[PDB]
Amino acid sequence: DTVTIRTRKFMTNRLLQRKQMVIDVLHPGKATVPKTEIREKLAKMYKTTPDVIFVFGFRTHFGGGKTTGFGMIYDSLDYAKKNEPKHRLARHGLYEKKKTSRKQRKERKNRMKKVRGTAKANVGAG
Amino acid sequence: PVARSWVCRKTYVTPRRPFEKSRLDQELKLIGEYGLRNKREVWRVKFTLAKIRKAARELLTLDEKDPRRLFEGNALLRRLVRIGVLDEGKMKLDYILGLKIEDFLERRLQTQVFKLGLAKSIHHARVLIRQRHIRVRKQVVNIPSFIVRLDSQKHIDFSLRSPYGGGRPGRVKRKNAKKGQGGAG
Amino acid sequence: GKCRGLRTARKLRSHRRDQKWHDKQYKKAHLGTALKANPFGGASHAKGIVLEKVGVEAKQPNSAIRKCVRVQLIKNGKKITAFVPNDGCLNFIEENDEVLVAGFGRKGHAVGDIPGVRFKVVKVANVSLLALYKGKKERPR
Amino acid sequence: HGSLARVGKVRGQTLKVAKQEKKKKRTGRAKRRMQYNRRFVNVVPTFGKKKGPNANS
RNA sequence: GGGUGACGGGGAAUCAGGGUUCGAUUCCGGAGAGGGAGCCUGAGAAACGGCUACCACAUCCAAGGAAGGCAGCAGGCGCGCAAAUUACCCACUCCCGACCCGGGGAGGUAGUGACGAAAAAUAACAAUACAGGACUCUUUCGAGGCCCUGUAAUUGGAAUGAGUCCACUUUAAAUCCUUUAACGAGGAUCCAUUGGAGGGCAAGUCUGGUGCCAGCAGCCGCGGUAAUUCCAGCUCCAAUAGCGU
Ligand SMILES: [Mg+2]
Ligand SMILES: [Mg+2]
Ligand SMILES: [Mg+2]
Ligand SMILES: [Mg+2]
Ligand SMILES: [Mg+2]
Ligand SMILES: [Mg+2]
Ligand SMILES: [Mg+2]
Ligand SMILES: [Mg+2]
Ligand SMILES: [Mg+2]
Ligand SMILES: [Mg+2]
Repeated sequence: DTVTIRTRKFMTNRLLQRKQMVIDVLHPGKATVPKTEIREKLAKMYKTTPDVIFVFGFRTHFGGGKTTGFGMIYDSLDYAKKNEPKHRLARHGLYEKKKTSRKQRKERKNRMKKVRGTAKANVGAG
Repeated sequence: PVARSWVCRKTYVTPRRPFEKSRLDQELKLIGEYGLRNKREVWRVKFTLAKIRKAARELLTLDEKDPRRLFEGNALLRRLVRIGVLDEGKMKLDYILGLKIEDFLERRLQTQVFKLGLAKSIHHARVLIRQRHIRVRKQVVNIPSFIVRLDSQKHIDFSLRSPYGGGRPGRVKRKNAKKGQGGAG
Repeated sequence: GKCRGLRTARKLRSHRRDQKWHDKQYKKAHLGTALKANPFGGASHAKGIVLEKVGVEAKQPNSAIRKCVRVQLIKNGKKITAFVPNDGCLNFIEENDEVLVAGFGRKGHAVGDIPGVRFKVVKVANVSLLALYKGKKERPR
Repeated sequence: HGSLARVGKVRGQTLKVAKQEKKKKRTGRAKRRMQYNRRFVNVVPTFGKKKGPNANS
């Protein structure tokens, strides 16, 4: 009700398949309104659902009655899982990632330098 | 390699003859007038001033009509007018060198928070600014030193969410109302 | 007089280059000697070991004893009579104990009433005397 | 010659005392205020052959 | 020829004008990968996270043999006056590859961090008791208060962040700031230091102890029984999240 959301420097990216712009959220008295709540506002504004909307990078000002951050609104989920960062899909978990945790991968790959050919042992390793 | 700037300077210069006495007197008188915090705060202004005075010297050694002076000078003056130090009409460069500390303190926030009633003594003013009580234009200025443009001055006042300027009352009054409601009443 | 002419530079320059080595300070920086001669091999301080506590009798008009410490350095293996500053401070220092020593304000020159004492003691067993003398810290045991 | 004996002779035997309990002294700016006030605005009296800030007859 | 506490430069610190000093170090160039030599591959190497030698160091050996190179990032020992984590991640910048897809201690991200630099709290206001002085009034004494300054009573509530902390935001995932609810100050407290107080040089001929001792003192000096110079107490002064050496 008392939030308000304005837009800025709006672009219609035919070639990244997206409406991308700066969101500028006046929001005095409250506590940097959450990203879910920004996307549901954007949907009513742009008449285009929340799933294709991806929002990020909100910085809140000193004092506090203004935040500012980038968001874009894809043409479809088809596209929004194509010309889109993986981490940001995983922000609303639709393209999560594996939990190997780097170091374990590096130490496996540093073995197998040891062994030649053994498809099953090379698969094994660790 | 990295990113990282490294670009940074000091803001002041410490005086060579370090107990001139007369110097001390004038410097404290300045700390008293304009509620300053420290000997540095005077010195950092005194260092800004100088820089301007230096530049203005350098421009005067050039010939007139020479594009460098005409350009910079104008800007340097236009800058000094914008902060409400130099006066329109008094814009012509030689008049800069005739200038002083006191004038560059006069256009602090604190000094303009005291002057523009609001406060109630230069000390009080300084506290408020810090406490997140006063706002310039729209942003809450936290910082005493905020030099206030001549443009900006008429838009200085309290913040819209802060006791003095029509806001939810602070936690001290808020406690005593709870004491009067539950405890006394 | 001067050389003064226009194509003199060299003659002028070289002359001053020569005369710099009659400037006592310049010579100190640019001959080796001094750097070699200091036990602190051009260092602000040096650690060392206190191989005895030594009674230094003060220079004439100011009659006293000074209480110093015969240090032997780590880096060089040279020796020193480091002054122990402050009152009762000598007693903090025990034999075979790891002093950090500094210069004494005078960059080679000896100081005040002490005779031929270039150095003052700063820390003992990684503690700092000031601290001990104040009573902030205590000697480890 | 001369012993390394007496060493801490004086500092030892002096008459030790506590350091009282006065007040939290004002700091930072407030200190500076108070200083400024007592040089320039409070006293400003009729002179009587020069001053003294820690003088005591 | 010798020396160099010599990688060169852009630059850095100082500065009136001239200078002096510094530049291992984030860009450019160069050099080298324990030392010296040789060479294969390849467009490009006389590559060292390639070989082959010797030397120097080191490691297992069933004693016949075999393997090694942190002046990458972490880390350790050693050296010293002297210097950070065996952390997270390819999200950014870029690079490499057959490659929109993999990889990167390059690179970023935290952690350590009083190298240094920027902002900046540690209180502010009131009426009181008072203590003083430009005005008005009064011969002086006293009074009317626009003006005001110090000490108190914390007398009075008001304001607040430090802090604790739900929640967003941040972000690769986090932290940090930022925004933000809820708690969160009477100074016994949420306690500001470091140096000095004979001169240079701001500031005690104060008060105790010492007696040419201990000690201070960059220099001039102080100390030999009234020490403005020591050790202490009190006050004072300078700079102040800093100040000494
Ligand atoms: Mg060399
Ligand atoms: Mg090479
Ligand atoms: Mg090595
Ligand atoms: Mg090679
Ligand atoms: Mg290597
Ligand atoms: Mg260090
Ligand atoms: Mg790296
Ligand atoms: Mg700082
Ligand atoms: Mg404090
Ligand atoms: Mg002095």
